[PDB]
Amino acid sequence: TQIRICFVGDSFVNGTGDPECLGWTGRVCVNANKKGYDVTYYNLGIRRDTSSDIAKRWLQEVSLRLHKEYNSLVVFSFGLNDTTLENGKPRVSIAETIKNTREILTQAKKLYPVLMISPAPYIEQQDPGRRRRTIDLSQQLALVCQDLDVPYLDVFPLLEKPSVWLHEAKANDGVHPQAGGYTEFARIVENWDAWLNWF
Amino acid sequence: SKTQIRICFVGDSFVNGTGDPECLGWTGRVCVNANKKGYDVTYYNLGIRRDTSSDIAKRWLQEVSLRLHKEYNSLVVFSFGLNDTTLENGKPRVSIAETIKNTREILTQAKKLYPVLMISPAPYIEQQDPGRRRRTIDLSQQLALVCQDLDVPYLDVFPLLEKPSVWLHEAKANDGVHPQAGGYTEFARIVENWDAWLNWFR
Repeated sequence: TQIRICFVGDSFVNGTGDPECLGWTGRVCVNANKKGYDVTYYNLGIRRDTSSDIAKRWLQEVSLRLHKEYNSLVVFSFGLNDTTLENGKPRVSIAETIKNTREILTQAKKLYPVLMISPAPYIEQQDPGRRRRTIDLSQQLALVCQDLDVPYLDVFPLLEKPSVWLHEAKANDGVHPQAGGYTEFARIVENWDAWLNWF
Repeated sequence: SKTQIRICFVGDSFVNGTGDPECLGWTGRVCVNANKKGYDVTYYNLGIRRDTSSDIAKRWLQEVSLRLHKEYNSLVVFSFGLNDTTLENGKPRVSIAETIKNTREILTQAKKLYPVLMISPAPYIEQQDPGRRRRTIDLSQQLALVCQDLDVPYLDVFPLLEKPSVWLHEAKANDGVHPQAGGYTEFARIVENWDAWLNWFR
């Protein structure tokens, strides 16, 4: 089969940090290809994207890739950057994050089969509050996803130490892991029933 | 320490890397090569299957503007035109005059904002359209002229990807159009060795 997949999200969807230039998204597509699927891989991750940034752009971008392509899938992963602190406040408030996510997922599912994947871990010396804010936000994402019958993958627990994810990020730029980290992410997705449902 | 760069590749299936089971295309491969040569690349693939120069003209500015910035090392690379020349109901999807107009508009706007490179169409042999190769070469020559008029570097991969390159062999053995890892690796090698790619900032 010939599925077209759009991956929409932030740096972690882009695979920022991976010298192999695949991210997790490229790797799960390579693996679907080995299983005899014939995947068209559309990565639409953008560095620094919040839910607000995604809400503004996703439809006009995704629609051009999936126009009259009746075998298609859209995978969203965002939220990390919403909670980044600027001038002591989140880039996007939690109310806005929820609003944004509902709006994005509600419209998306009317057009395409949709999946959502949680924020992945990020440790930041100056912001010891980030982990807690991220987990609280993730639970809000899961509630939205539950209301909308959108499968939600929580990758956070399985990418925390002892995973290489946070170690590779710390050695790199503090934020983005490399090939080993993205490989671990891809394997979580490859084991997700909602993903396996397609492949 | 590594030189950071963000690169948007804008075009059609051949930019997407359609057919490459490794999910890199030539674009991912040249980025991997840059990473080995001292860069730290943010790789933005913005290829779309079936895209013509008109599709590109309409979307490129808003998509690239979200991914590149004057504040950091940025590069946009365009490669398109094959789909313009596809015959639908007996005529090109996009007329040669329109391809030229679109290309001038795209490149003129782009070069004002970011470092830019253009790469020619790549070979496609289509049994029901014997005319395709000549139309493609004629189109490529017009793209080259626009690029020369605008001081935009143009890479002509076309003659280098015809036989004995594996490009067309892999394409025929697959879906008639899209090559696989071998062919995209050949394409990457040409780009990697291009002076303008090496000197993208010039």
